[PDB]
Amino acid sequence: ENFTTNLNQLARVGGIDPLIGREKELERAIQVLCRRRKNNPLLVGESGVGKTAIAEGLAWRIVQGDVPEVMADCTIYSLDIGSLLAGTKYRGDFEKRFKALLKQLEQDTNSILFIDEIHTIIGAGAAVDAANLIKPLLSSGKIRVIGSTTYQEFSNIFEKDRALARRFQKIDITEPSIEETVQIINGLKPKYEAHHDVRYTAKAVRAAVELAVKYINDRHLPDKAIDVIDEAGARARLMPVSKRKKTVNVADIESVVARIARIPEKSVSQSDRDTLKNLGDRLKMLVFGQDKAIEALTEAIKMARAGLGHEHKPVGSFLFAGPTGVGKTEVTVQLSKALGIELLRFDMSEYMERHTVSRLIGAPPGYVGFDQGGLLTDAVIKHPHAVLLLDEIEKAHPDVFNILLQVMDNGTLTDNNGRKADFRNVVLVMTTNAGVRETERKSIGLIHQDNSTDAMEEIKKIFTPEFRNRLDNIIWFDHLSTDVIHQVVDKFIVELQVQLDQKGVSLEVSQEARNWLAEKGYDRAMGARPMARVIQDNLKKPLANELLFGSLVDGGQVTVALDKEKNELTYGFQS
Amino acid sequence: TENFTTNLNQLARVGGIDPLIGREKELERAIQVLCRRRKNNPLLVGESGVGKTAIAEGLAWRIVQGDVPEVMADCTIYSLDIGSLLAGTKYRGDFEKRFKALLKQLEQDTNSILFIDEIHTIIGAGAASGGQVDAANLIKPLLSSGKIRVIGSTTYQEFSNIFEKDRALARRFQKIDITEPSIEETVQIINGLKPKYEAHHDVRYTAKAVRAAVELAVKYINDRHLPDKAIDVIDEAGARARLMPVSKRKKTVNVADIESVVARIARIPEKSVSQSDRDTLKNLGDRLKMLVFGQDKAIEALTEAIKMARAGLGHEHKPVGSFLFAGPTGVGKTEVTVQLSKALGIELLRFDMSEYMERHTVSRLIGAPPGYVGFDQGGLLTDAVIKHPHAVLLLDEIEKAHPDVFNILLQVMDNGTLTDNNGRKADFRNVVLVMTTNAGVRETERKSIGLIHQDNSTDAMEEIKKIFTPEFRNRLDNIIWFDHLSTDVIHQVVDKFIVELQVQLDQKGVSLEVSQEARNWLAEKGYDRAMGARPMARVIQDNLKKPLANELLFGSLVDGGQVTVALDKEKNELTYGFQS
Amino acid sequence: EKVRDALKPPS
Ligand SMILES: Nc1ncnc2c1ncn2[C@@H]1O[C@H](COP(=O)(O)OP(=O)(O)OP(O)(O)=S)[C@@H](O)[C@H]1O
Ligand SMILES: Nc1ncnc2c1ncn2[C@@H]1O[C@H](COP(=O)(O)OP(=O)(O)O)[C@@H](O)[C@H]1O
Ligand SMILES: Nc1ncnc2c1ncn2[C@@H]1O[C@H](COP(=O)(O)OP(=O)(O)O)[C@@H](O)[C@H]1O
Ligand SMILES: Nc1ncnc2c1ncn2[C@@H]1O[C@H](COP(=O)(O)OP(=O)(O)O)[C@@H](O)[C@H]1O
Repeated sequence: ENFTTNLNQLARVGGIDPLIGREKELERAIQVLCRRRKNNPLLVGESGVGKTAIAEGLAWRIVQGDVPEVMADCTIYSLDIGSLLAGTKYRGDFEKRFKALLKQLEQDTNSILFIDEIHTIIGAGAAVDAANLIKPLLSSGKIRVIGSTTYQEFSNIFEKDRALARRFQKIDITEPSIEETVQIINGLKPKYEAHHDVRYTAKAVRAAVELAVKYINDRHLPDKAIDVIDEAGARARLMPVSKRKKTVNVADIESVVARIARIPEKSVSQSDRDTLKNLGDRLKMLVFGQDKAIEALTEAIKMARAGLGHEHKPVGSFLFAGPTGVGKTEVTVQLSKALGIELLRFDMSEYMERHTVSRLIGAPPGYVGFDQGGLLTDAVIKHPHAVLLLDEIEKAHPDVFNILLQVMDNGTLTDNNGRKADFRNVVLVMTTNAGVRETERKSIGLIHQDNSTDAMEEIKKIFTPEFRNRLDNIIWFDHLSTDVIHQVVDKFIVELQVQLDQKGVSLEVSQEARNWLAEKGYDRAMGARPMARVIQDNLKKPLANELLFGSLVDGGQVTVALDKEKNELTYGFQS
Repeated sequence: TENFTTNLNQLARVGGIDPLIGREKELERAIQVLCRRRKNNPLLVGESGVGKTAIAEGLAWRIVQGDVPEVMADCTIYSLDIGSLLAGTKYRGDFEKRFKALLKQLEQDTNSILFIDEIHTIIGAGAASGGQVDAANLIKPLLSSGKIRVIGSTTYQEFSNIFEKDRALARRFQKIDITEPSIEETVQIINGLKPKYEAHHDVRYTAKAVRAAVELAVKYINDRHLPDKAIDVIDEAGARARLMPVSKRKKTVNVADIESVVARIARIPEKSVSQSDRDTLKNLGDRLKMLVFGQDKAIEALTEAIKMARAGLGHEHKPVGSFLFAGPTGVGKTEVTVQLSKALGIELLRFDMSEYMERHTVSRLIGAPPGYVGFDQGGLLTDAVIKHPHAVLLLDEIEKAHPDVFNILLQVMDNGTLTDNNGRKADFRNVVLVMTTNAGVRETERKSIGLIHQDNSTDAMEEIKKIFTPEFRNRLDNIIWFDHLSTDVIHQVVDKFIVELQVQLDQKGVSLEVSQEARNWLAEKGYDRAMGARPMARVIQDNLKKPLANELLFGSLVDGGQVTVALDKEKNELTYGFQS
Repeated sequence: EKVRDALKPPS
């Protein structure tokens, strides 16, 4: 009895919060507990769902007396695994303690042993135990045992074995709905408020549940809700030393979630109106190229968030096309950086093999637990509120395109694992380099002919006609201009200047050098991708060599220019 | 021995061990083996929950009551617990000390018998780490010499793989196949067990309910076997009767209660199991006829097949009905299916057969995910029918389907049960089967390539005969043709769409006065011979809802409705009235 | 699992 703690006695003295909800799940446990055989119940639920608390609720019902007379005199106990494994150091010493407790429980009838995290004690698992004594107590039917096990590790421990599954009844314990969860907070509000004497507004508690699931995406919302609430209350209790701000507002809860999320407060805060209003301004600040596309794309985002009365379909389905590395990927990453979401990257070129298609929605080789599962489907579940970047969509197998249609139309994807993804919030973007390839090729003729083709016709050849109708608007990048590329060179050198600033050496670049580096580095076929290679090997190699051994060890004071006749850069350094 | 072995004979005196009903053949074979000079160790090999442990425990119960031969009298059965024997050893010889001590006790008593349930475990190292001194090896000399008698219960799969590998230990044991007796013998078994269960819940089980439980369990609870499944539903029924009623309520377990319990186990809506659907069946034909116009011969065929299956005239092993819909697109093929599902209340499973065109993709419908991956997945078709026993399976563009798919349906229609590669048995005899193809419409609609127009009345059937194998067509109940919608029925279709919009507008308060002449013009544009009524969706919404809807949100008239519509000859447009 | 044990008398 020393190892275990009587929950029934605990309720009499208090300290158990009144359970709210889960009336059907709680009633189910009592029904199975009254069975002649297989009375032992199981609670298959994820961490934070509230599977441990529902068992506590049963003890409260017994003390309250709102149960049949059979269970009115019954008692419940909670097995402490830590107490049993405290200092034994040998497997089998633990078992002796378990046997002694079973005899103590067996003498008195109407005793229930609530084994929390039953999966740990039974089964070999992955990351110890014997599991020899759990089987006889189940087959003997003397004392009922309530076992809480997660969905994961239950299929590999209970379904694999007949003895444990046969004596245990499975109770699906799903996460509560948003409406149900906010009601629970109201039930628990008097206990938390009494601790620090602060009053919570209805808006803040409702916002906490809604925002927590959207941003945290780590554990289930019931546990997350109580954490942010208690954290905000504790923070509010001691945040101002001089001022006792007994009142609470949405401002306080926003900062608390930002700290654990480690994301800027502005993004975490429910400032969707503010962020959407300045979405273009923030994006345009860092990147000043392709303003025409930004204006069309920025407006498409604001209207997309509204949904036009249709929300089941994915909010974002914009497709981008044009020359490679001319801003197709910069806008996507900068869009995520401004929003603060975690950008995901997948190259369809890599997934151009039928075996690779299976990798996206599962694992061809045998895996244990299917933890890796699909390369993309699992990532979507990990971060549903994040943008999905696809590269070289043109070079993909035909079957892959069929799967894409289901995402935009059906709004959900089913794979071998069976996990569901809420594509409503999910956004999608793609980049197509096929269009630039068509203009690069030369016709089979004595005199070449204009290869410029309408962007719409090019897509029809490589993409099915059943996709452009479901899309919002097509954005195409034709080519950069001299004024845009020239300005970009100035921005890129700043990174080198910032890098040199910490080292303690200054740098000076002539305007003529900047103009010359732009024409060579920029390529129509390859966009701005070779510009980084051209500019880096040109500037980095001479400066790096001199900086180590030479006059530029300390001081800097460099000068760069190019002779007109030579048309080649010249580097000057001052000690 | 003090706590590892529980004397079943002593336990039976007090109770615990439930009476064994009708296992004379099994017990007779066991008593004969126990009487052998050597290797007198019976083995009970059978599927899960088929009374393997009841025979051993029941033998102790029968011995106490004197229902065994005189040679077997004065015999005590001991139920060894392997887990208790392997718990607390923590030393080089703790396991052997206690295990050998048990054998000494058995050797002392000539009549003592050891009952080791789940005997496959002894082959596994009991207390041997990197050694072969196991429980099985220790008892091998004693079993061969007849010193001790051992009774073991293990599943066929465990017996085949875990057991029988060591031919030494297998030789001593004599396999006794324990199979489920019958659907009817289980009722007798529950009658013998009914008093114990009745006393626990303080309720009385009706004779009809006990029979219903077994019968209802077989139809839906197919994962487990007959004895355990029937008892489990009975146990759950009493418990619900204990908790659901507060007090002074019917104690007797009604037949309806059994249907509720089996429904939750099978996750069935609980409406299909009951036979209270007679009211809906009465006017099912007329109700469905008004919902979808034309092709009356299709609704009557569907209702007649369902009506006969619910009247005891349904096929014993085949599904409720197998039908093929051959007609133009958008002629109500999918309408009779969905409307039937909604009225009946069962689900409408739909599978696109265009996806399953190549041979590599046929395995998906009747196979788990590629390789050996995925948990509760199975065949795409198998998990849907298993999940929903009563449903309406719909297959579109079946002709496009690979030939291998038709071979799968042959056993479905002929036998009514489908077995997945995994090994599970999917029994779907309640689901109606409907397929939709456009094979014949192409031949009939197109005219002959010649000066003379040849007769195409029989051309449609000819395509189906060649496109579908005779074996496939023979299993089908009937082939129903959806005929092109005549002008008379076309008027009804526009009436349904416009009336539907009127109902939506009625809650908002808006009213419409569309003219009958406008209906005719809408019908020509909305209905196409090639596309059927699929384009008709846009015509009603775009011509009527879109102009008025835009005005409602922001227009000359914000609200008040009282709109009217009339055909315009010059503009071929619909009039919009705006009276506040 | 099999481990030897060394004892000690009280005195
Ligand atoms: N009706 C309720 N439903 C769910 N949780 C509730 C409810 N009422 C209170 N809670 C609280 O919500 C939290 C639920 O935690 P649980 O999900 O039971 O944790 P757990 O799954 O045992 O955690 P582990 O040990 O990490 S797997 C506790 O703080 C409960 O007291
Ligand atoms: N508008 C722009 N302003 C500045 N640099 C740009 C702009 N658009 C694209 N770039 C540059 O294009 C390059 C793209 O590189 P990379 O991501 O490897 O291209 P890709 O995605 O086509 O393989 C980066 O140097 C990026 O900064
Ligand atoms: N003839 C019978 N008389 C009484 N109970 C029976 C009989 N046949 C089967 N049972 C029931 O079958 C169950 C025993 O199943 P069992 O063989 O122990 O399953 P498993 O093989 O999964 O361990 C008990 O509910 C028992 O009462
Ligand atoms: N006979 C009919 N009466 C009323 N609506 C019909 C009829 N035939 C087709 N429709 C309508 O056609 C729409 C789209 O085509 P669908 O019915 O799916 O075609 P099909 O019946 O050929 O599968 C459905 O929303 C349905 O209401």
